[PDB]
Parts: sequence; structure tokens; C-alpha cells
Amino acid sequence: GPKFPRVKNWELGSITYDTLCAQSQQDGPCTPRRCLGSLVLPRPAEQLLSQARDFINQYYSSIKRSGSQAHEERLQEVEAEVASTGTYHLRESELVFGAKQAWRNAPRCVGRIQWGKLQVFDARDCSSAQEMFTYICNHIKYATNRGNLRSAITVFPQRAPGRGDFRIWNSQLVRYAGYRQQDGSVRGDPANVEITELCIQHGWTPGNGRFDVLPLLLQAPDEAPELFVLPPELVLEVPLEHPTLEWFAALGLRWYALPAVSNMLLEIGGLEFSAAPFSGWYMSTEIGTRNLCDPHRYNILEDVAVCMDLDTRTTSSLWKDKAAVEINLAVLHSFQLAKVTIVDHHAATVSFMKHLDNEQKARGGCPADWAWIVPPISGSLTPVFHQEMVNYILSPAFRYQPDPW
Amino acid sequence: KFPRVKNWELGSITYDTLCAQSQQDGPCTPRRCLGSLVLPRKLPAEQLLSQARDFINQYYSSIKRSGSQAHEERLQEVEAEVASTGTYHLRESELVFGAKQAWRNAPRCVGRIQWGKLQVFDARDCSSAQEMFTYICNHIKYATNRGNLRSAITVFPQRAPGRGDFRIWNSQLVRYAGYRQQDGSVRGDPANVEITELCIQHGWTPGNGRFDVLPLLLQAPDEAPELFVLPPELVLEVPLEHPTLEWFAALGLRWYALPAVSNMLLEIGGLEFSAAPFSGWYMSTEIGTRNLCDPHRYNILEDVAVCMDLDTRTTSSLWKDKAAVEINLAVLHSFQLAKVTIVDHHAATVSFMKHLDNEQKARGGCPADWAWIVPPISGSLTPVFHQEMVNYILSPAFRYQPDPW
Ligand code: HEM
Ligand code: HEM
Ligand SMILES: Fc1cccc(CCNCCc2ccnc(-n3ccnc3)n2)c1
Ligand SMILES: Fc1cccc(CCNCCc2ccnc(-n3ccnc3)n2)c1
Ligand SMILES: C[C@H](O)[C@H](O)[C@H]1CNc2nc(N)[nH]c(=O)c2N1
Ligand SMILES: C[C@H](O)[C@H](O)[C@H]1CNc2nc(N)[nH]c(=O)c2N1
Ligand SMILES: [Zn+2]
Repeated sequence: GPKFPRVKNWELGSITYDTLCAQSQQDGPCTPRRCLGSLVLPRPAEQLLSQARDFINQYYSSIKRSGSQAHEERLQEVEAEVASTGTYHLRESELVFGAKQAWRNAPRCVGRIQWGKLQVFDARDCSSAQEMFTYICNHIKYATNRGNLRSAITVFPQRAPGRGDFRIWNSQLVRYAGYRQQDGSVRGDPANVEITELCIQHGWTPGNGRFDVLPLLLQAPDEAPELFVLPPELVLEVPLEHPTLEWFAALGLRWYALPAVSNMLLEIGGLEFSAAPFSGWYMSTEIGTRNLCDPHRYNILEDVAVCMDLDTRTTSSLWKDKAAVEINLAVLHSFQLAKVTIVDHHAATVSFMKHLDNEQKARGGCPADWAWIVPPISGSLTPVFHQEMVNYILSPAFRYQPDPW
Repeated sequence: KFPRVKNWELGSITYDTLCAQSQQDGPCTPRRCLGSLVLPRKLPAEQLLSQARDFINQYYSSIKRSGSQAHEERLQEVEAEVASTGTYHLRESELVFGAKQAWRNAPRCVGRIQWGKLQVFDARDCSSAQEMFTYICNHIKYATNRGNLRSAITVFPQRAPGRGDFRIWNSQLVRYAGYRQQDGSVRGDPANVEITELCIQHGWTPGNGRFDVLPLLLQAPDEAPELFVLPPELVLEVPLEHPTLEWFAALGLRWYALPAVSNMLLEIGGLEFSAAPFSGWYMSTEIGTRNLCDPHRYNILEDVAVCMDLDTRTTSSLWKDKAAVEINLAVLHSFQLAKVTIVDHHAATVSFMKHLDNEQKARGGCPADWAWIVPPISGSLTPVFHQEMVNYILSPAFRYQPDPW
């Protein structure tokens, strides 16, 4: 057969080959000796120019002007700029393409069917932390759009030689506080203890609830971060209830509408955008299973199961399985009622199978991380479970980056 | 570098150093990860000799006599036998140790806490299909044990340069027939259509139920395969009911007690055993979720859901998730009622974490395949979801091999 990974779908019996992987220039963590595919983190002039060149070619290819005068002129322009400044700058429509291409390239995102329909806010003029705040507020208002959510990303200035970075300290634009107690436990979200304690250290007067929205710690170059409270009206939340278990509302659970990742680095043609928050809309298991039920997050599974009156003293009653299902139903139902966009794991994964089909035709494959694409309840009930996937790093890219503290 | 392996629920950290002992490539490279592929693409005197020496070293070291008379003397026997014949033979105790270590090394098996408790039947003195069937019926009898199941492996004669293999054509010892209908559909288990047809073409008179136990096709070397019907009393089945849903039993569903894999190759010290069926006991999700609910298997989700009276018209009612839970519950209830050994996915994964811990102390690691260890429902509800895992191949090993036709 072809000298390319063969990829099989075990439900349908169908076969493809991934030719796209040939274009990866960046090693992941696996070797022939051992697979490290389940780990979460995978821890200069000539280097830059070759990455810049690569990207500019991708751009010209995407507008069908590869080999052209305009193309060879853009390349010259970029070697000359690097020649005398050590860096270069992207045209506007280049950044729009890079950003969409980084999303499209993200192996862990199941929402990629929407990749072409992404609003890109250029914020590369931003010169202060106050100005970040405004740009961020504007993003939240656009993206939230009173519950009818819209994909977006706001791109702050790139890293620059010698000068410090623009950074958002928060991992999301909207996260709930985590308060370490005298008895060792935690009130709120245990995932957020450190950022909470940093916000206090920097002068935030802390609340004491389970669902206190955190302030933003925003940092402009070579400056201490500054603290900004989001105005409550901008932060859409949804109270949780259940369609038939009338008591479920009594639990006082709630989640926010807008999932916005704010500590990832966006890399395009070697340029590094250290602050570039993006947002989409939730898939229901992000909230109902991971956020609410992880042992190390809100961990509410026993609580709900006791209210449902299940036998929590024995694994084989499947009490965890039942309660998680009903928590997920409540998330779905409560967002529908409140007219806030959300997608269930069945719909989401169907749409991702379609994306895979599209990309197979458009590019000869799709980098995908199986363990993240498959949801954390009802795995094999979704079609992605039965699809082999090939995982690799393409550029443009979103990458993790070390916390700034 | 030895990889760092984090558990994300507890914050703990290990380093796998056991992977340094892998002598066998898997499918990944640093350019792309193929960890989600089910099969390898794939489907010498100095070499056999060094694999042999290594295995013998493992054995003598296992029983603590590394260096003794008997150790050096046994290495020479092996050297003398390969030099003269191109092969060698294992002593029975060596075989017992190799089979146990093959199970222990299997990265996809969640049952490995049990690895030391394995009954090994030595069937290397077997010269016909007839004899294989007798050995098979004794394996089934022992392993079944009137429902008090017990781990077992029966080992038929090794592969030999001169000649065809001993093979069990069936992929498991007990399996339900899949009969293709003129109008494309399938009565019984669609996974077994092909082997159902081969049984018919080598003589078997077929039935017409959804749960017809298949005969075995057993092949002695260079001979047409031969057909043997299992005595119905050797094959213990469990009818399926639900603890509270009265109608569930009248669906007619059932399943067999003994999960016995009959098509994998067992490799020890470079020697290869093409027929070496093994069995343990079921993890309930193997039956409730995959066997009964996969779209390409019995595919009963819709049926159950309508009986439960759920809204099938939309995914966001989570009817599939609800039905799947009740089916897995029926399976555990029904096996508990019939006094047949079963383990649920919660108890199983808990015991696998314990096993990881024993193996970190004993060997400095444990090869595991995260996509296989994490169950098909309620993934993140189980501790293995949160646990990073390193996958690699150690010998002795179970391997896949071609269907012999
Ligand atoms: C449009 C709706 C979207 C949906 C439903 C969606 C869904 C998801 C989901 C379920 C994950 C898994 C992350 C987790 O559970 O922790 C994910 C990861 C990701 N998504 Fe999206 N996404 C969407 C939009 C976007 C957009 C607009 C971007 C970028 C512009 C994006 C980039 C990513 C990236 C980079 C990851 C990986 C994050 C990580 O590794 O921690 N997604 N997405
Ligand atoms: C004693 C109870 C046992 C349990 C609960 C158990 C459980 C499992 C499970 C859940 C899997 C994944 C299989 C699937 O559904 O696809 C598996 C795979 C496997 N188990 Fe076990 N197992 C047991 C005993 C054994 C024994 C005795 C052996 C060998 C002698 C063994 C060897 C394997 C191997 C080689 C695989 C990989 C099969 C493949 O790749 O298709 N297991 N086991
Ligand atoms: F504790 C950790 C250390 C490193 C990475 C990690 C995973 C973070 N994953 C972010 C998931 C996330 C959150 C909000 N919003 C999105 N999102 C938005 C659009 N597409 C995805 N994704 C955890
Ligand atoms: F269609 C396929 C092509 C290649 C591999 C495949 C997976 C089969 N995997 C074994 C499943 C299985 C069945 C019964 N019993 C066990 N078993 C017994 C002890 N441990 C596991 N395992 C399917
Ligand atoms: C250890 C394992 O890699 C880790 O727990 C992964 C598994 N799959 C995931 N999948 C998604 N979508 N998000 C995650 O955070 C994780 N966590
Ligand atoms: C494509 C994917 O690798 C395949 O469906 C795997 C996923 N994980 C699995 N895990 C187990 N335990 N058994 C399986 O058959 C599978 N199938
Ligand atoms: Zn890999």
C-alpha cells in the first residue's frame, strides 16, 4: 500500500491514509521504543527565517498565488525585515489566516468543524494593561452575544527581542475562585487555588463562595501585573436544574457560559503571541463530567448520588455512572432553557467525524489526539471512539507555555 | 531520558525505567503518534539465541538462582540446541514462567493484578486436531468451575521452520454466530459473520438464533481445519435481566461466562506458540457496552431506550447514555444472581492502579495502553483516566497474528 499511516474506522470498515503528517516539522514525544501519547504536557535568525518562509508559503498557497511575483516579493520583504530587526511583522490577513490555521491544526479540539468561521480581533496596537482590559471586555461581549455564542480570538502584541511579554496570568478569562480552608479542604474550584492566592497577594479582596468569579491579572511588558474586576453583567452564568429531579436546583450549582482559554501561546511563522485568548462554546461534558465531577474539581458525584438515593457503598450499583449522567442532562437542559449555546458529546463528535471527512479531502488528513477527542462519559457510544487517529504537530499552533510567575 | 509519569488526580509522580528493557519497536515515531491504532501495519541464529539467553536469564533471576550451576548449564543446553538445530525447547517450569510474564507484560489488559495466579496446561504433546479439542474441553471445564471462574492458558506446540502451524481458527473459544441475511442485515453477532460462514463451508449445520454457540475449527499442521461442536453443558451462559425493569428479561438477551482468546500468538524466548488460548473473567463493560451496544455488534441501544420510554429524537436527552447504564447494570445483576465471576469497571480500574503501584516497586514501571485500560463508559469517573501511562513492548508477549485462511 501507500507509505503513509493507514487509519481505520472499526464501526464502518473504512480506511484512509494520512499524507498530511508529512508536513509536520516538529517532533512530538513518542519514539519506536515507547508511546508517550497519553501524557498531558510534552516537556535565532536562521531558525526564524525558515519558519517565516514556510508560513508565507502556506499563506500564498491558501490564496492560490504560490510561485507568483507577490509571493516572492513578500518573502524578500520578510528576509530583509529580519535582516535588520531580528524579527518581522505579519500583514493583517496573514494573522487572520494564521489564527484560523492554528485552531484547525489543534489536535485536542473537537470543535474544529467551525474553524473557518472565527472572528479575529487584531489587538497588536495594545500598549497598556488598562487597554488589554478593554480589548478583553470587548471580546467577552462579542463572543457571549447574550447567549448566542460566537467563536473569537483577540491577538495582543508578539514577543519582542529584549522587551518583556504581554501575559494574561489567568488560565481562563472566566474561572471561579478557590479558597484553601483551615481544615485543609477547599471552597470553590481546587483547580484555581494558586491563581486565587496570587490575586489576593496583588490586592483583590476575596469573597467566600463556591462560585466567585475571579478578577484578571493582566501584565504589560516589563510591568507588574495589574488587577481588573470583570463587571458582573458581562459574565453570563447559567443556574443548574434538572428536567425531572426537582430537588436538583436546590443544590445551587451554576456554570459560566463562555469558555475562554487565555494562557496559550499562539505561534505563527516563528512569531510568538504570548497573549491571545480564544473562546468558543462549551461541550456539555467539559462542565457536567470534568468540572463538576472530577475528584480534584468540584467533586459533587457522591452528593448527587445520595440525593438520588443510590447505593454509594458498592461499586457495582453503578451509582457513579447514574449520577454523572443526570448531572450532564442537567447541564444540557439548563443551558437550553436559558438560550445559551452548548453542544452535547453526541452532536459534537458527529460533527467532528464530518470535519475529519472534510480534511481528508482538503489536506489528506487531520491531526487528532484520540484520548482528548473521545468524551469522558459514554466513550464507545460516540463514533470517534471507533476511529483511529494520527497525532502530530503542525504550525501555526497553539502551545502551552510556562506560567509567568 | 526516562519518562516522567504524572497522576493528575493525586499530583504524584513516577519515572518509568522499565521501558529501557524494550527490544521491540511499536508504531510511533517522533513525527506522529499511532498509539490509537488497533493493529500493526506489519500484517536467524544469533537473534533467536540472544532472545533465548535473555529469557533464560529472566527465569533464573525470577527464582533467585542467577549464576548457579543449573543456570550456566541450562544456557549451554540452549546454545548447543540452537547451534545444531536452529531452534530449542522450553522446560515446563520455564513455560509456566513465560506465560505468566506474557500476561504481566500485556499493556491492554486491565486484569493484570491477577498475573501470578495462572493455571498453565502444557499441551505441547499434541499431534492432532482431535487431541487439541480434548485439551480445549478440559481448559473450558477447569476455567469455568461451575461459575467460579479461574484464570488459565493451554499451550499447544510451537511453530517450526519445516511446517504449518497449529491454529484455532476461532478468535475466542465461545462466540455467537453471525448469519448474513439476503437483505444485507445480520442475525446474531455481526463480528462473526466470516467465521460463521467458514464453519458452514467446512460442514457445520447452522441454526438460526441470535445466540447460537459456534463450533471450533481446529487445525493441525498442513491439514485442512476440522470442526468440533462444544458440548452444550461445557458452555455456561447467563440469561440477562435487570433488578427493577421487569420487561428487560423478555428481550431474550444472554451471554457466555468464559472470555477465552484463541487467536493470539504467545512468544517466549524467541519461540512462538501459534495456538495458546487463554481465559480469565469478564469485566462487565466488555459485555454491556461493547458487545451489546456497539453499532457494529448487537446494537441494542435503541431497543432498550424505547422500552425505557426515552426521547429518541434528540441526542441531548442522553437516551443512549441512560440505556447503556441500565444494560451494564443488567449484566452485573444477572452474573451476580447466577453466581458467575464478574468484575465491574470501577473495581477493575481500582485494582489496576494497585497493580501499577506494585509494578513501580517491583520493576520500575508498567507498560499500559491508556485507550484500552480506560473503560468505554464513565472514563473520567475511573481513576485510570487521570493516570498517565507509558506503552511499550516487553517480551514474553502476546501478539496478534494473521487469520490462517
Ligand atoms: C467552537 C466551539 C468549540 C468547541 C466545542 C471546542 C471544544 C473543545 C474541547 C471539548 C476541547 C477539549 C479541552 C478540555 O476538555 O480540556 C477543546 C480543546 C481545544 N480547543 Fe476548542 N472548541 C471550540 C472552539 C475553539 C476555538 C475557537 C479555538 C481556538 C481558536 C479552539 C482551540 C482549542 C485548543 C487549542 C484546544 C486544546 C486546549 C488544551 O490542550 O488544553 N477551540 N476544544
Ligand atoms: C483474570 C481476569 C482478567 C480480566 C478481568 C481481564 C481483562 C481484560 C480486558 C478488559 C482487556 C481488554 C480487552 C477488550 O475488551 O478488548 C484485556 C485484554 C487482554 N488480556 Fe486480559 N483479563 C484477564 C485475564 C487475562 C489473562 C489470564 C490473560 C492471559 C493469560 C490476559 C491477557 C490479555 C491480553 C493479551 C489482552 C489484550 C487482547 C487484545 O489486544 O485483543 N488477560 N483483558
Ligand atoms: F491543569 C492543567 C494543566 C495543563 C493543561 C490543562 C488542560 C487545560 N485544557 C483547557 C480546556 C479548556 C478550557 C476552557 N476552554 C477551552 N476551549 C475553548 C475553546 N476550545 C476549548 N478549553 C490542565
Ligand atoms: F476485530 C478485531 C481485530 C483485532 C483485534 C480485536 C480485539 C480483540 N481483543 C480481545 C477481546 C477479548 C475477548 C475475550 N476475552 C478477552 N480477554 C480475556 C482475558 N483478557 C481479555 N479479550 C478485534
Ligand atoms: C492522563 C490523561 O492524558 C488525561 O487525564 C487526559 C485524558 N483525556 C482528556 N481529554 C480532554 N478532552 N481533556 C482532558 O483534560 C483530558 N485529560
Ligand atoms: C480505534 C480505537 O483504538 C479502538 O476502537 C479501541 C479503543 N479502545 C479500546 N479499549 C478496549 N479495552 N477494547 C477495545 O476494543 C478498544 N478499541
Ligand atoms: Zn504514540
